[PDB]
Amino acid sequence: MNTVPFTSAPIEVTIGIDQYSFNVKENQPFHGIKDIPIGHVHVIHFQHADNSSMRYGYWFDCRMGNFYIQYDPKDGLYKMMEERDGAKFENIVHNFKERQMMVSYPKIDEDDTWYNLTEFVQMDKIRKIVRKDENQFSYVDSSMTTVQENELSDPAHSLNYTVINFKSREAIRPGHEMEDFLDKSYYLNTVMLQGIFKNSSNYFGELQFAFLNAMFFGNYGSSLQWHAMIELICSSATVPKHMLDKLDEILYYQIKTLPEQYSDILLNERVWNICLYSSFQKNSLHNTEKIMENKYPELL
Amino acid sequence: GAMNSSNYAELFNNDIKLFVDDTNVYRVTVHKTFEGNVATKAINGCIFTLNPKTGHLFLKIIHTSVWAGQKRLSQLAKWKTAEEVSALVRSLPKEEQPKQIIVTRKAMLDPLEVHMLDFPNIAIRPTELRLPFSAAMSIDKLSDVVMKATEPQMVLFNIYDDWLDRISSYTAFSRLTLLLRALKTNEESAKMILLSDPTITIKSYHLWPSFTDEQWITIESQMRDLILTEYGRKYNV
Ligand SMILES: CC(C)Oc1ccc([C@@H](C)N)cc1
Repeated sequence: MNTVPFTSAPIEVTIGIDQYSFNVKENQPFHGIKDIPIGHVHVIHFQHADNSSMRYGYWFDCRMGNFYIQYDPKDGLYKMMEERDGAKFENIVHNFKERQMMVSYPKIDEDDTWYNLTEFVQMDKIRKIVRKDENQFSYVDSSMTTVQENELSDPAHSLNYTVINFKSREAIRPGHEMEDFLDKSYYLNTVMLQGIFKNSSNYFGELQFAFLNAMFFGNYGSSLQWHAMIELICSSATVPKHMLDKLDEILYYQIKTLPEQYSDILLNERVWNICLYSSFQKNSLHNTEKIMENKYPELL
Repeated sequence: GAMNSSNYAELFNNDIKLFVDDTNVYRVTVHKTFEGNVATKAINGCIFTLNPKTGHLFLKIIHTSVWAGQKRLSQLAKWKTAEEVSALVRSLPKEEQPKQIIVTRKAMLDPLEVHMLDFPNIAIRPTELRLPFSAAMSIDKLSDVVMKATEPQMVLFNIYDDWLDRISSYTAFSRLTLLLRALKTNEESAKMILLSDPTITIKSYHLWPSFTDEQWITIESQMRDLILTEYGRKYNV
């Protein structure tokens, strides 16, 4: 198990760590989060009590370095930093653990929710969507725009998701206009899977990362990307059988984890009704269709 | 965006534009089979592609052989239309290519947009006008060339005859839309109006009769009365 210590908590804030969120009071004694499961990426995120504008946070993997949080009173946010002095870090963490100044991430002999939400997400691919090569961790917030969003303004603060556009020359072979528009299989399998992502694991990784940024930060461009990647699969008549089965599991856990009160803004009626009821794969998402119907029968 | 009554003079400015109507592309007769089921038989159709400023009509005849062995023909027909319009644009010299294409039915937007990806600067627009171009097949010379076709064929017409020698495009388009609306509402009576007087003929190189300015006023008034009449007969007014 690993740890993300905090220098302090000078301002009142709601802190998220993966799917858990909790509160710390202004100048309430607090030195961070222990017992973080090794082997997964993680996200630690923040919403200030005094200005709920801007949710922001950091994707990280404790295997890649020793990371801590420190409030910056000039830039007014909690910043992640890497400590290169390994013995200094262990000793700080030991003092905080002895004094019981760190909240415990849940252990639980049963849960797989975080694994299921991050199964294909790797830090290395995150760092290529979020370009800041001097840090081993990646910052995302509510307001960051995507490359495709910018085509339609600061490039260094952008989410470089793979651009998907169904009415584009990349998507449509000359001479196969109707074929390729009505059946996106060549765009999915040749252009995206073989060409760009190389395999379905990397595709699912970006899909999962896009969902998590939409959910945790209310990042609108990430929500667009998540829906586009779902639509591209459901709108293909020819999809490898293992991809369809895995997609059903992925979306099931994403729909299970979504706050019921955020569904109005986080779910696109058109895409979901088309995917569950009209598309080629309308009969291939049994688990997802069942949870959607029992939890959000209104949208449909 | 969409074309409507508020931006109607835009049709007659100096930016080349074409209307595309796909109504008559896929045409069928529905009949009974020996077993008492219902079947369709296709007949030749046409794409109606019209420059409203000049009157130039690019009538692409759609021969029934296009549909042989194909499924979902009403969907195919939209993509075939878009394929043929794109082929027409590519065949035109650059300075003759349109800057906008206005489709009369919104279901043509995506097929045409996809076929015209190579032309990012040509705007594809819907319209909220209810234009009566489906009645093009009530014009005898257009109907005749479509039905006689034995192969795909493009035939070029000026749908305004020589009217632009005496009237503006705005007025010519209004006359055309009135004639076509009348032919659409009561074809028999409209044709009776147009041919009542045997001393008014259709020139070999024209589509409509050679009416003098005063006879056109008479004709146009008779067409308006017809449309209002049928609107009465229809709604009991
Ligand atoms: C010093 C101690 C670890 O501080 C905290 C304990 C619990 C909480 C949340 C979970 N109610 C926040 C801070």
